[PDB]
Amino acid sequence: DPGDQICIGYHANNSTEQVDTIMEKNVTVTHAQDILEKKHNGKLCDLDGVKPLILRDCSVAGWLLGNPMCDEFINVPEWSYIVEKANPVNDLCYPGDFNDYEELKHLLSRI
Amino acid sequence: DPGDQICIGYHANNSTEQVDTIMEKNVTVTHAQDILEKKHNGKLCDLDGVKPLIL
Amino acid sequence: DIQMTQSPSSLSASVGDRVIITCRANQSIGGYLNWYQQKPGKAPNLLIFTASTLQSGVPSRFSGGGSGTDFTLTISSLQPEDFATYYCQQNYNTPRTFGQGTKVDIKRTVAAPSVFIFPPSDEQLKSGTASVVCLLNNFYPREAKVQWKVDNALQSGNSQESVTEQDSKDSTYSLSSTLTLSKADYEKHKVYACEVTHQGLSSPVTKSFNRGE
Amino acid sequence: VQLVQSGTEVKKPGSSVKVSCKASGVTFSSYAMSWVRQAPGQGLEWMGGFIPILGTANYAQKFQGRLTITADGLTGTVYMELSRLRSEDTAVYYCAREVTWKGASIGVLGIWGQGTMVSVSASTKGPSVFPLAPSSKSTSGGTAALGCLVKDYFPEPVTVSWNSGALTSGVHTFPAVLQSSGLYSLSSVVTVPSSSLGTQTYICNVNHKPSNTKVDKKVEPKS
Amino acid sequence: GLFGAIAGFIEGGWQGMVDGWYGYHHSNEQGSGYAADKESTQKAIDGVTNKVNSIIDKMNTQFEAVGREFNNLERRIENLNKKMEDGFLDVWTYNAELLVLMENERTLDFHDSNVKNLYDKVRLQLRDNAKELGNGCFEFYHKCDNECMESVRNGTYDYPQYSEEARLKREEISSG
Amino acid sequence: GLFGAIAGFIEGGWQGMVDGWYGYHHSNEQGSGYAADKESTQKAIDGVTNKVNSIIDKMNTQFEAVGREFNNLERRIENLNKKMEDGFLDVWTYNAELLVLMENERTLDFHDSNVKNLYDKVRLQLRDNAKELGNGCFEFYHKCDNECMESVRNGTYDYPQYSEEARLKREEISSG
Amino acid sequence: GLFGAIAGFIEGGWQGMVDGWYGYHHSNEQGSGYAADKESTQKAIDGVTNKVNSIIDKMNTQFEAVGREFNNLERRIENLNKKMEDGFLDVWTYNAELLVLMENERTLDFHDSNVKNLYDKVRLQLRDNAKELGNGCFEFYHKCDNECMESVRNGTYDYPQYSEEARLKREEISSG
Amino acid sequence: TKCQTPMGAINSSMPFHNIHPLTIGECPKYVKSNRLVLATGLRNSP
Amino acid sequence: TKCQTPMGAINSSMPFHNIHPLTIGECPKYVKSNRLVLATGLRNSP
Ligand SMILES: *[C@@H]1O[C@H](CO)[C@@H](O[C@@H]2O[C@H](CO)[C@@H](O)[C@H](O)[C@H]2NC(C)=O)[C@H](O)[C@H]1NC(C)=O
Ligand SMILES: *[C@@H]1O[C@H](CO)[C@@H](O[C@@H]2O[C@H](CO)[C@@H](O)[C@H](O)[C@H]2NC(C)=O)[C@H](O)[C@H]1NC(C)=O
Ligand SMILES: *[C@@H]1O[C@H](CO)[C@@H](O)[C@H](O)[C@H]1NC(C)=O
Ligand SMILES: *[C@@H]1O[C@H](CO)[C@@H](O)[C@H](O)[C@H]1NC(C)=O
Ligand SMILES: *[C@@H]1O[C@H](CO)[C@@H](O)[C@H](O)[C@H]1NC(C)=O
Ligand SMILES: *[C@@H]1O[C@H](CO)[C@@H](O)[C@H](O)[C@H]1NC(C)=O
Repeated sequence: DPGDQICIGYHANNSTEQVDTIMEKNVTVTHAQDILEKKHNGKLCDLDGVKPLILRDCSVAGWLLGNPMCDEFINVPEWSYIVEKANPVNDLCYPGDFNDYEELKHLLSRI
Repeated sequence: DPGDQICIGYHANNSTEQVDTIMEKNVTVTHAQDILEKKHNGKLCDLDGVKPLIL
Repeated sequence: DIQMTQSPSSLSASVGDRVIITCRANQSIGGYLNWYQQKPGKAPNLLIFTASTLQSGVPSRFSGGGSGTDFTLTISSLQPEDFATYYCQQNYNTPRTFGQGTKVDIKRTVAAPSVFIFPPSDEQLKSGTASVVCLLNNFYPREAKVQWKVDNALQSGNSQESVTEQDSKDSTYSLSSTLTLSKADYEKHKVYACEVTHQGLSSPVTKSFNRGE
Repeated sequence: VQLVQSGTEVKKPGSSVKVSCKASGVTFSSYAMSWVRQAPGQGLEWMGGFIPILGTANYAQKFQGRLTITADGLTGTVYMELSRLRSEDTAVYYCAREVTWKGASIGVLGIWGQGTMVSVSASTKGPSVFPLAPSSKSTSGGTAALGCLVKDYFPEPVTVSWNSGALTSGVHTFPAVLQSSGLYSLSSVVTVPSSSLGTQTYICNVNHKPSNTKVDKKVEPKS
Repeated sequence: GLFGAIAGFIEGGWQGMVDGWYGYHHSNEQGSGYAADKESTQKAIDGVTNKVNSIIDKMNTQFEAVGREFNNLERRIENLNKKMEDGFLDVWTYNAELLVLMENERTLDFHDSNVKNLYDKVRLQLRDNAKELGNGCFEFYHKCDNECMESVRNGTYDYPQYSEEARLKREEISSG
Repeated sequence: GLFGAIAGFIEGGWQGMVDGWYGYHHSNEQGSGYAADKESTQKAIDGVTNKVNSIIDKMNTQFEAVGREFNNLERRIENLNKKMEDGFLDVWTYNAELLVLMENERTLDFHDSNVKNLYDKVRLQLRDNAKELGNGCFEFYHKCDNECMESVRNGTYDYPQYSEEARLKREEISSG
Repeated sequence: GLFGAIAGFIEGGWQGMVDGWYGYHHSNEQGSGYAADKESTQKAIDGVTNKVNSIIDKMNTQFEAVGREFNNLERRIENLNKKMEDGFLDVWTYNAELLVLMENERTLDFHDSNVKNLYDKVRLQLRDNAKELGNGCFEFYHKCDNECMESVRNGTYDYPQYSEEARLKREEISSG
Repeated sequence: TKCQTPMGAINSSMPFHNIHPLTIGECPKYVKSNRLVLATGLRNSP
Repeated sequence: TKCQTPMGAINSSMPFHNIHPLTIGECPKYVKSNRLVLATGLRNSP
């Protein structure tokens, strides 16, 4: 006669989560945990309550030298980080060179 | 009487290729595969048909 | 080797139907079966591997199952994109074997063929060759039986047929049988006949011609 | 990734054909490949395979001794070499990667190529267009059947148009058939009204670029 | 897997066991039902939690790319700065990806071992008092109530207590 | 090996089996012969193939050295460039060699697990219908023809079918 | 561990065995004592020694930092030099810690595997001639003297020699 | 926001991110991966 | 050739090479190793 039985088994949930291994790809597992962020809001926001210095069409050189097209930045408040376009239109209205310009910008990263 | 038998076994051949592990060196395996290139022709050939400028 | 046989060989259905294709074998292949879909003039696309698992990008309407020697590929809701040939392949034995091929075909009302015969041209009859063409036009279904008769005698081996694919408008086929003979064989006979046996024909339609006309 | 094959080959009998199967990118791959041929209008046929991790090539019975499946190390490139070519070897040759979304899969062909068409004949030959004149001894109201017979050409393809692209309704250009000689032959019939036999002239234009053979045969209602 | 328990001689998992990773399923005269293990689950939970912390925390002190600017006549160092920053980014990306792939394989086999070890823990407790059916289940040669079931699950099964009864059933089956 | 099958209780391999990595050798009244197993072979080949495609593809971002030239008064940056290039080359050389050494150890143990799993797969099928010889072979307590041999290889062996025939043989041997 | 021998069905280790990593404890009519397999201990010691050597001087050239100085108007390159040297140090520190952590896991599991392999080596040699007690010990069904013990320890146990004597005892125990 | 990139802000309770290598603030570590998932449970039976 | 080094070209058929770090073209990734062999079969019995 068939007697009492005991069985050993494992968990089986209803998750479609998948992971990868060296010898196998796309393995469905009961529990996984992503550790990678892939989404951003696409804006420029204050860094812990401090508004960044956004130069807009002005450059760092035009801001410091006082380009008349940069009257927005005559007296800027405290900032958290500086945002500069790749090639601002208002950099040096009178053509010329800014000596050790890159060295000055390195110093400005600590102000 | 000696009954019928079934046996479980693995492959073996006459290969002499060897590999190294962390715990053991010079282990002979049935199948191996080099992944490193150690030869050069000693010349300066064209790069995809374009002749180099040799000053 | 492991011979794989499909059933049916060519089915007909319409949009929304449930299509079932059964693929057999002459040895048990233990769930090692794959399904492929070939569209005209395109490389085969994998639908199911290991007889159950769907390949990425395959709609859920496609389904598969089976074990051992009998297998099944099922399309729940046939859409106007699944009309193609379906192949079953085994991955058990080293000499990999493919299925014969099942072609799902658009269903429509039976249409009788339009049989036309064509005597060989005199320009072609100037170089020792003579080809006679029988044309079956706009018929459904595809199955047809074109028998060539020369002087009330059946012929074999001397023929070659070519069928089109379903027209995008009337969903019918067109067949063309070509009888190729030399001038010597053509000019030693007078009556040339072409007999067509189709579903839509109540009696085998026979169109004939004589050499002088 | 995508699999790219070689171009269409037109070979002479008894020669050899080597078809390459490269992947896209500089990436290195050890995935197992498979070569499958498909005769014109026929089914698929497994020719052989190559498992890079085993260093061996598996062949079929009907190809053993005539087929050579090699690989360019680990570049994802594999080669096939069919020798002693015949007209019966005319087919579309495919190379497929044995891979799924689960990774390597030694049996199932997940990623395919585009196919390489191989044609075998002694030499290139222009077509011979012969009119399929409408013998209007019957089927008067049943429109009218006329066409052209493009016979004994190689290689493929031949483009058959009607009335310089004007007559396109009812044009049934049948697929070619590989005759016993090894040349191809196709027929292009078209269904036009019987009353239009006299007013509208009917001419088929047949073009075989591989031989610079351009034919404009007028299919009159010949006797 | 490596140890052959998960997706091995135990063909599938149980949807009815929601309160643990590994456990038992009993079936006696008093009914049937699932019951999760305790020692294996907590050690597994502690094991993976420690593993996740290691990958998360030991991978700290990475390369923090810092924006540097150079003029038109400083191309060499500017190229040097780009190749240096990109090189470190490639190195840590390789390290991060390799760690996850290797650890996931070990994580999956670690669960496989726990199932296999739990099965052997029951097998060695019962010995010949039960019959190894071969599908992850044991068939008792003696009556085993819910209190008997609890003894096996927590490692306190009493072999000599049911040894005489089990020996009587073994001799009966062998005698036909 | 870690799992104790390769070079373990199965003391040697089989030169006679050339069509598969793992398989069976049977011996009955109708003769003997080698035959490879499909399940472990298919899994292993894809598993090892994926391991190769992982080691060999996750290096496309390896540091590609670039020739830079510096004058006599730029020795600092030139030395900086030299040490930067050598460091990345050393890092990837260490990454490449260590990955191969570890994965070689896992690959050999992966094959060891497959053999042990295949043996346990056969073991749990026959159960007490055969005798465990301890050398990688099962001595049937009943007649097992060619059809019986193949039923073992594809996970279909019917234990109750030959259980009564095996029970008579077991009682004969035990009685002396 | 992974193989479930150390801190598994063998609940604890022995402080009385000092001459080897693994071994046996025998208890017969002539007395009791400890011993070692002399094979697993040698294989483990060489395997562990090789692992330790393969970690010590495998870095080949771990990045050796070199001091460089830059003036007041070379801050960019100075910060570039600082980031480069700090980057390599962190990479090698990560490699050193991770290698030790991962190989420590393998080493303990390597010891676990050897104990289970040794346990299987004795279980498969005795087969039914002894009874598996489920806690790493075997109870013989026959008389086993000191020379008989040494035969088990060195892999030369003669099963058929004591098979008949064990069969008489197995029959007596099963009969009651 | 707590972390800022030249493309946008990232909150990222996760230890890794792949938006942009240049970041300022309490920011996660940058990798070039398109996916990073750690298996924690066991193989889910179908 | 498809890959060129100051000492000579290389058949770019393997993932790695150890000829020279300065390479141009479709070249394998450079390592200082003297041997790189992946075990794919099992432990061969002598
Ligand atoms: C694992 O599965 C996922 C989803 O099925 C695959 O991701 C997509 O797969 C499709 C079809 O192969 C591709 O067209 C997409 O580009 C893939 N997206 C991404 C983000 O990868 C994924 O490729 C599978 N993993 C493999 C095949 O290794
Ligand atoms: C394993 O140990 C045994 C016992 O020492 C070895 O064989 C016997 O040794 C005793 C005395 O030491 C002799 O009286 C016997 O004649 C020996 N032979 C046999 C067959 O018992 C045995 O040789 C050892 N193992 C190996 C591989 O040699
Ligand atoms: C975190 O950032 C993402 C991307 O901007 C956003 O979608 C998500 O809502 C944020 N989380 C919370 C809690 O707002
Ligand atoms: C490439 O392979 C050929 C084999 O024909 C060999 O002779 C040659 O040396 C290889 N290339 C180089 C650069 O060594
Ligand atoms: C299956 O059919 C092929 C071809 O007819 C034959 O060679 C083979 O022996 C058959 N196999 C079996 C098991 O019947
Ligand atoms: C297994 O083997 C038996 C006997 O040869 C056969 O009937 C069966 O089809 C095979 N496959 C399966 C899945 O049972």
